[PDB]
Amino acid sequence: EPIRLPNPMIGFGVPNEPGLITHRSLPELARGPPFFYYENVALTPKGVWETISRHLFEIPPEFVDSKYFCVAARKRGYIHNLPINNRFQIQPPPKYTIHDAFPLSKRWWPEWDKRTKLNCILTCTGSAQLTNRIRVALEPYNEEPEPPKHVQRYVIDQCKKWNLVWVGKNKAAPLEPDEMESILGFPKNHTRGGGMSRTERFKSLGNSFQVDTVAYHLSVLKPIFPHGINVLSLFTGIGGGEVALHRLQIKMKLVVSVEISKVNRNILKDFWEQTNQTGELIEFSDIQHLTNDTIEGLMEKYGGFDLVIGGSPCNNLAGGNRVSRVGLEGDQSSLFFEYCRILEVVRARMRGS
DNA sequence: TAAATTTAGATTAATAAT
DNA sequence: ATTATTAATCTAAATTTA
Ligand SMILES: Nc1ncnc2c1ncn2[C@@H]1O[C@H](CSCC[C@H](N)C(=O)O)[C@@H](O)[C@H]1O
Repeated sequence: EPIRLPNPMIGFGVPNEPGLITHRSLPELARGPPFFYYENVALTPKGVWETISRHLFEIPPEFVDSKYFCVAARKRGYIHNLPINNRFQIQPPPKYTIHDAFPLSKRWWPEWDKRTKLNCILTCTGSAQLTNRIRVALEPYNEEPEPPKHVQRYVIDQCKKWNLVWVGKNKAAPLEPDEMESILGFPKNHTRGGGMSRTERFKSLGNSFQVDTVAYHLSVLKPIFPHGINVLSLFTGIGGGEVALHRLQIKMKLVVSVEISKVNRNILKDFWEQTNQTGELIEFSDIQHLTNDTIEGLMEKYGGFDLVIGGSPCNNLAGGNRVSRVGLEGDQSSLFFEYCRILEVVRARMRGS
């Protein structure tokens, strides 16, 4: 039977909403150690999440929209073997509505733009010609109290399609890097250093975790590991899970990071340094060159991996991909199985057989 | 030569309408 | 209920700036 997305997309329960569930039946092959956490986009081509679940011990995915955790939607799926009781959110939560997240937008927001939430944060922002086209479309009716509904359709559909916010007289501009940084739960300028360019900043932010959601999911580890954890971070990026564990005050004794982008690794090393992390950070580039024996040796040296967290590329799954949305076997999304390979190695030592 | 700026629809799920 | 519509969507790549 096909996997059907839950409506509402509250997963096993979100804060301030009904429907919390504290118990879950997990397959025996799914039991830890290690605890593992896999994330990807929910809106994939057909049959993708079924294959991911089949390769991850048949764990039914938890489908969560981060719009219950911040101002911007993020319909993601997470497969894990974590306990689902005693979850708690990191404090303080991000601003929930557009009115609170963008305090100056009052001055420019139109009454007919009835948006309360922003759409998903992607790696492609609206173009300046888009802002100028909306400005030119609405200027003729400046002296009129409200433009007729036929242009309202166009402008509202463009604002939703490109996730624009009102900043000037008739200016609907996309989000700025620090804006999506705060919305995605990262501290200010978390991705500003390391010689990363603005374009690379956008691409890395669009591809990242919403820290509050992942932290709500990972909070159950705090009572389990009083003296810190060993982390295997696959497809680390700008370090979503690391920031989440940092906000959860869960000591990260060791982090083996695997991330091919050098500016991403520099951002992770920066975050490690500016937060004065006591533990050790090890960085790897290509997961395809990470050998099974390297994983086994690292485990023997440090004592296994308490948690294996990652999100393989959603490249060939995202609906925004025009040319190469070929599914799980795409050149980049297929790296998912790489994840599964390293996970098995870890399991081979912690539970064995 | 790195950045930034354009230049490009399709696939499903959700919702409304038979 | 079967199905029309409405809607959301962690992008790729070819130019052009600077
Ligand atoms: N072959 C490979 N080996 C290691 N990492 C890879 C890879 N191919 C792609 N990646 C990386 O995998 C990442 C997935 S995006 C996940 C990062 C996000 N900040 C998060 O916290 O989850 C991308 O940053 C991409 O650069």
